[PDB]
Amino acid sequence: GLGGLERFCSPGKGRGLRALQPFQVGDLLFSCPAYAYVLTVNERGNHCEYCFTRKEGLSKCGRCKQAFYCNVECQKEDWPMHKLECSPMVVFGENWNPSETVRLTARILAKQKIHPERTPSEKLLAVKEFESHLDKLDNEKKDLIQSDIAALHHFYSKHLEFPDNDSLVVLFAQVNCNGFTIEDEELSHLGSAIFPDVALMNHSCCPNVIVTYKGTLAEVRAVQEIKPGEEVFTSYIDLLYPTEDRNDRLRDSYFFTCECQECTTKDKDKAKVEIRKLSDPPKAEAIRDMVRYARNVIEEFRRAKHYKSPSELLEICELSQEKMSSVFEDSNVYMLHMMYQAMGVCLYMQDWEGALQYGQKIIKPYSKHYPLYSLNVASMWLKLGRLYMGLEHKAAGEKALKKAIAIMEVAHGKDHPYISEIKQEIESH
Ligand SMILES: O=C1COc2c(CCNCCN(C(=O)CCNCCc3ccc(Cl)c(Cl)c3)C3CCCCC3)ccc(O)c2N1
Ligand SMILES: C[S@@+](CC[C@H](N)C(=O)[O-])C[C@H]1O[C@@H](n2cnc3c(N)ncnc32)[C@H](O)[C@@H]1O
Ligand SMILES: [Zn+2]
Ligand SMILES: [Zn+2]
Ligand SMILES: [Zn+2]
Repeated sequence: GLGGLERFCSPGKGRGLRALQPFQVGDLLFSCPAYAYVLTVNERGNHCEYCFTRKEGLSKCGRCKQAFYCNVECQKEDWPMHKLECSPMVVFGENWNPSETVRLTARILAKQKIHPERTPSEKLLAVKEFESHLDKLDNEKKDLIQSDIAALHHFYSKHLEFPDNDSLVVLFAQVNCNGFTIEDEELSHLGSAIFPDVALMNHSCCPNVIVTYKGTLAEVRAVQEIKPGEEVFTSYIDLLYPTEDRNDRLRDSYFFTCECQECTTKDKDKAKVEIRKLSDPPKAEAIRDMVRYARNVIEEFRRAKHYKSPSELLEICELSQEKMSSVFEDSNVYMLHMMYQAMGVCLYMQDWEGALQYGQKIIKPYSKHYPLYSLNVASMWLKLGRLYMGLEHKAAGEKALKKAIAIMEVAHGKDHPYISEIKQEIESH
């Protein structure tokens, strides 16, 4: 197993991870090497396919020209996994489009063939033991899994010996239940991976640990003091949202309702859905209508980013914020969601001033809605610092970068390469 920790039966939460020794804020509980991992398509050329090192001058694979490495060693070591895609990418050309879930699942199947025995990534929980929620699958989810199975056969039949369709549905469901996104210091999506021992941890909206990445290695650090006998919890979702929103997401993606202190007390719900202090106060039904409108625009915008222009996307943000502002305060989470989306569009358009304008409005309400040590808060401070630095506002940039560092020292560790980069940004000016 893992020193100072153990697998146990968590009442009403299946299997979980329990502490056997105290952990202080910032302590590393454990590390978990990726069992299977894939670099996201849009990050190719920026990070090494094998070790995820972000570097300039990465060497391109000579055959496909769509895989980049540190050197010949990273190239060689990645070959058992890269071979699943190398020739297929050149053969299918423009038609090569398997989803990231399918890409990861192909790598799980390849790893099971090469290494059927328990790996150092499975000291407490094995990939084969993963919870699937197969019995809870509705028609919509089974149809999505069937599309994924067809893409798997379509793009990965060369090297893989497929189990029956029934075993594949269990696998795709286990991957959705237990799969991780690997994010960078700005929470930008890098890829997807399987960390079996990390997937043993249950969810809480007031977590006592944070998962970070050092290349393809997952690291688990305490963000609250943990005592012997206490269960180790991480957050599976974005904690900005009120209780109902959080539980709608947990029920849909993880088939459970959270009963943590935040979900039971609903303490932060009032400030999260802050209402304007108007002479004629807004009616209860007028609030409920705006909350319904707010959830609908969030989904409308989510769809729109796939086909609308940057100006159309900014229009949706501006127009929706205007309608919401008649009922909602600026610190309200639905206002903040649109502002964050608008900042993202500005960043893409390289409208640094516009991005800074939004980020400045988001930061204080983020600090109040998120937990004490939050990667969402650290990431926003970091973006702000980088925008300030890029726009020659060095004193403001240094202050924001140091706010990011203070959180990251706890979550990523004092010695994390990301902190060394940020300190170099402060020093280089
Ligand atoms: O064990 C875990 C896993 O989740 C955690 C997370 C969430 C990170 N993973 C997010 C990426 N991801 C998903 O969210 C999959 C959810 N699928 C959406 C709805 C759905 C659910 C079930 C099925 Cl059946 C299907 Cl059809 C569709 C997947 C996208 C595809 C690649 C794999 C990840 C954070 C901290 C954690 O500690 C955990 N712990
Ligand atoms: C990644 S697994 C965590 C390990 C899991 N308990 C097991 O036995 O394999 C995610 C699943 O654990 C359960 N789970 C996680 N957190 C929970 C919580 N706070 N309350 C109830 N169930 C939870 C749900 O069934 C969820 O889909
Ligand atoms: Zn490398
Ligand atoms: Zn190649
Ligand atoms: Zn909760």
